[PDB]
Amino acid sequence: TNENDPAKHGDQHEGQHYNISPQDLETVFPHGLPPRFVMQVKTFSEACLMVRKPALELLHYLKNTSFAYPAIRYLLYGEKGTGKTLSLCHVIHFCAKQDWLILHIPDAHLWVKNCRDLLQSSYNKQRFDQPLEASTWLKNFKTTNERFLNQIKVQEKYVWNKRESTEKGSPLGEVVEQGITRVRNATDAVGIVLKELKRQSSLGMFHLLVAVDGINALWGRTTLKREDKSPIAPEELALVHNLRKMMKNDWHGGAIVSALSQTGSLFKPRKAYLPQELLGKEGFDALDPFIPILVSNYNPKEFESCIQYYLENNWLQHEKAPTEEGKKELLFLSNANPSLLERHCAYL
Amino acid sequence: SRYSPEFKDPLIDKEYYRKEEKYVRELKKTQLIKAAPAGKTSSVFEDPVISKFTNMMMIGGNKVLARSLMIQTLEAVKRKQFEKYHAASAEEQATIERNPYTIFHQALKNCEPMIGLVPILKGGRFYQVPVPLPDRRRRFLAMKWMITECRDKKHQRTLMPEKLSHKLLEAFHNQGPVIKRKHDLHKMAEANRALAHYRWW
Amino acid sequence: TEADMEEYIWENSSSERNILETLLQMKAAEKNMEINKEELLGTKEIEEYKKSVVSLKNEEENENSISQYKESVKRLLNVT
Ligand SMILES: Nc1nc2c(ncn2[C@@H]2O[C@H](COP(=O)(O)OP(=O)(O)OP(=O)(O)O)[C@@H](O)[C@H]2O)c(=O)[nH]1
Repeated sequence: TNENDPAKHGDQHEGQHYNISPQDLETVFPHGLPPRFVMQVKTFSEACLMVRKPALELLHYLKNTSFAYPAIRYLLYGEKGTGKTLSLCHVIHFCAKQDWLILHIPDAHLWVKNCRDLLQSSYNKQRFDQPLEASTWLKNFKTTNERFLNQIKVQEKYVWNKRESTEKGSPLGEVVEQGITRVRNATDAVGIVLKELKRQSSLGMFHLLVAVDGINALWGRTTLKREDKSPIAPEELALVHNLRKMMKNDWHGGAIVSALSQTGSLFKPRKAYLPQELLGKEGFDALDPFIPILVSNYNPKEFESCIQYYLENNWLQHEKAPTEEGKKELLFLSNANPSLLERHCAYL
Repeated sequence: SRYSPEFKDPLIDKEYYRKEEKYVRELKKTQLIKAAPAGKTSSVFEDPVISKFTNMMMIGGNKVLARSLMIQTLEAVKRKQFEKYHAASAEEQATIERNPYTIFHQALKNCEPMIGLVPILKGGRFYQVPVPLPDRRRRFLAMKWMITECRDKKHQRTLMPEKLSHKLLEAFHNQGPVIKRKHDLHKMAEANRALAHYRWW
Repeated sequence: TEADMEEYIWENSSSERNILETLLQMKAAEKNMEINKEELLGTKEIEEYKKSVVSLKNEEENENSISQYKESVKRLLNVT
């Protein structure tokens, strides 16, 4: 049930649970969860994550990985309700313990859709602006990480419309504060710091890691429209174009991880979870090869271990449920689906 | 109506199925039987209380939304009880009850009044008179009163899940508008006592 | 163009990405051996990746096909 070694893991004991620290919650990943599960763990008041077979296999990949090889690309995909993104957060935890520069985004659905104010950029042309989300992710990355910002030492300058500029040998904490102070050019600040991360090709001072959730939103059309009642293409958006031009496998110093999510998929049908189906033709042309990782449903013993975890937490107040017929009907109606399992144990 | 009069409704308790009793069982075996409904199921996680609650809160035949909102409210009550447990000392946790199902049952059977007022005709004036009510009548009245005091235009902004969760936690120990108006109903009965003689049933 | 040719062909389309994906690793892993592109494409694992991409991208994909594609990428990039 419970595990005493949270950082290191093994295959021998599967379905185990390992506790984590509050500083690891608030510093490593304060954003990269669904708000449902965020509040769910807040109500837990006891942060314990479960081990997964594909998670351990991906960790084995990371353990057996050379950075002289090109930047490897991993894609997690489940059946719309598995633990793909939670295993991605587990990878984030492992790499943070490994002391790498991790940049993790909450979701790209929020980027491509639901912008309160879409703007002619001055740093470029033929490009809208995502200022609010830019500053949001900027302060998000600041909260995620500090010595890295202090020691980044950008070897290039950047002027600004605000009668100011930034010169060599300065830490990009100052551009982080720029974007947090004013949000208009925060999109340009983000699209510039992302390029600056790769501007250092050696990456000996740190090792770069990219973590993406809802990758399906990155490849696909937009719901936004132009004020003249005209559609908007995804590549026209500032952040979309920046990210697309940016993640290319050109830095070749580690790995990047992305996860699929159909719950927020737009212009796509229900009960569709195949990678090719989600990322489309343009996605396959963007990254023809990659490491697909199928995140299957819970195993039997892992399922019973999760039940025992809930019982130790006294999550199920229905005290006639801990019995053979109750468990049978429970996992029969659940079909080992983690999300509906969480829902059922929540409202039971 | 549709089903022939020969058909009868079956029961659901598999614990009652699996073993004069055998004589009535043989009579039922000889008799015919219709199809069971879609709402009721022999699973342990169901009861006619929540069945009636869903059927009452549902509107326009949106049973899926009704039950989703019901389970959302159950989760809300559960999280409130869990925060109570986490904040309370050990001795107070030993007393705090967390099961939202029992919380709901207690609130309902505390809100339920055992007497009502019936309008009776006298001359050219209708007068309210105290009358004992049946169990099903009291249950229906309490449920509808709870739901109608939960949903109201006074809290048009805040959301009905948390509204009714708070109302249930209030009525769990005889508090809230339902309880206060039940007390007012008892007062109205105490006022209209002497008119009891007007009832012939 | 590719939009007109609905059945892609392993002539230049995927080769554009494969040249980069191979040389970016050969510069370090191979120590600038400068192996010829046809000599690289004449190997067995590259043909297996070719036929995997064919079976996956041309017709309906399945769990076994996706597993074969995963193993193909793994054997090609020799990361294990
Ligand atoms: N404790 C624990 N819960 C898990 C694990 N894997 C899955 N779950 C449960 O399953 C739910 C789904 O996990 P997510 O990764 O957030 O779901 P998703 O990948 O966003 O799925 P979609 O976005 O709907 O496509 C979680 O909220 C958990 O309740 C696990 O490894 N440990």
